[PDB]
Amino acid sequence: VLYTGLHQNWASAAISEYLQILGIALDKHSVVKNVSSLSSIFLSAMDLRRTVAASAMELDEIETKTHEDALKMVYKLAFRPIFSKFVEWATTGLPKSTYRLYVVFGFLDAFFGTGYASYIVDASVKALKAVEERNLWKRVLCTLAKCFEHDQDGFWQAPAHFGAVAPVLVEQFLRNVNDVIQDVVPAVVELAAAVESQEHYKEINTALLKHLRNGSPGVRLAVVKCQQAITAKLGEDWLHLLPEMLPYISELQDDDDEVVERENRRWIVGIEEKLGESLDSML
Repeated sequence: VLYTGLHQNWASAAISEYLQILGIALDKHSVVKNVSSLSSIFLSAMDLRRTVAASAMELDEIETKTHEDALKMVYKLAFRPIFSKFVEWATTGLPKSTYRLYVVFGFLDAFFGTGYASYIVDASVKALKAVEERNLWKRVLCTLAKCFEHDQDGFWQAPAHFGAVAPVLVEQFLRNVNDVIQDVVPAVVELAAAVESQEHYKEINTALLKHLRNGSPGVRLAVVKCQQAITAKLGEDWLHLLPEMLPYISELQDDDDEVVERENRRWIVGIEEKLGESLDSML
């Protein structure tokens, strides 16, 4: 009986505690027509706060709370019908006024976790694009990998979905926190595993070659990983590269430092299965 009244009172009050209260009431509700309206108002105002003002700990906390609130409402009040509207708000959040990559992307990841793939595509694209909301980017890149395992060929790594994703990913390398790139390089592997036969090979292998040069072992582990799913994924070409790869491994051998060891070992075993004769290069 009170809820509409309580909300308006809190809005007038709108101290960050009031924002918390509003979100708290929205989730704790029996409400719906008002909850929907209230949710909208909360989003608008939070956006104003970020744009003008954007305390940091509190705001991040409120934003994190908002994401959960958004998740709560979306489930209760289906995703496909809401999605159009959801996209518009997120787009508004962009640098004119962050909620975006971190919390929003995380939410999208959750919804992600084939019918949905067409609808999802633009949003996934936004996540990749927002490099800096690095965390946001990492989450999306990670999602692509998860999509690989679930969808497979359906994922359209070989198919339709891949073409947009690969160029977004490629561009990411081209233009951006350094930490994103390693995740990017492994994703290529997952993409490859799914697609099998589709032709990014020249660009990717070359990219891997340059990367093969350093950036901590973080990059190395990632590069080895990308070669490995590429090798399995195809069960197709790559022979030319084997001599570069083993020599990549050779340099690693002299280096004396670990996580890459596991990955390098995994690749060598993979090479043996595909290539066979690669022993000669090893010896």
